[PDB]
Amino acid sequence: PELPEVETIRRTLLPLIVGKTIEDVRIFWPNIIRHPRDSEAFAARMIGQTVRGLERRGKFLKFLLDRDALISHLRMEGRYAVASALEPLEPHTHVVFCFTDGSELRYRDVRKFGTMHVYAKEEADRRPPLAELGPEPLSPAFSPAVLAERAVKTKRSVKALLLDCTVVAGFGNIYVDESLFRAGILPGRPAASLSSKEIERLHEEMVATIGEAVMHLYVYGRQGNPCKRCGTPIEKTVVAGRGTHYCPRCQR
DNA sequence: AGGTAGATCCGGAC
DNA sequence: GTCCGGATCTAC
Ligand SMILES: [Zn+2]
Repeated sequence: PELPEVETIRRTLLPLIVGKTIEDVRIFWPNIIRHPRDSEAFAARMIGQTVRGLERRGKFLKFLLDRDALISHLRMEGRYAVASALEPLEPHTHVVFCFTDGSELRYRDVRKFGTMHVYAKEEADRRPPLAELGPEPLSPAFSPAVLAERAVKTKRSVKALLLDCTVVAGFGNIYVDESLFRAGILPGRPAASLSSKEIERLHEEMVATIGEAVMHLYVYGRQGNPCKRCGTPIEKTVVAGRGTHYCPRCQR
């Protein structure tokens, strides 16, 4: 799920788990657990804690319990569901939190690619994976000045910069390509080559693109098809190690 | 020093 | 057999 989808999950999951107390934690693929390194320690420490809140930082969900925060990343295909302990689990379920009320919060992922870290609440923000995470793209902390400061300092392309989680939190491949299209900027441009005007426009489009989604595609996945704005066929290349889509007329 | 590329994890689709 | 997302860890 992309950032807007993580926000929807955050909003919808909260009322379904708040105030429930963990009675067991069952782990079917231990590699999902990244901290504590022992998945037995992970399961043991959560028992007896009640869910108090649910926050989002980039694409991370932060489950707030009594003493601990559980930091979860779903990557592309991870999903959470709340359901009865009496009913069979869905395929690819890797972690289940059992509540004292007979309900369960289940984590499933065909790709088996997500991560979970648990730390004392007060430590979560200064440890992996949240440590060093850049500002929320919809917050005033993400400003053109901040984007411009990072851009001038680097030899990397503008796409590489935007994909950097220390620059801006959880701006995925799809939103990078769409925002660069809307800003009229080629994804392979050196970030240091952007004018003040271009940086301002890019920040504007980034906020608008994410903002609209949190609250429909021009280029992503549309290679070989006409640009919706000018009719030029959309092209795909590799930039920053990623599938990268652009209109060669609209973007420069 | 520290910026930045490369390796790493996974499995459905090609 | 190779490819590919995100984000972190390793090493140039
Ligand atoms: Zn175009």
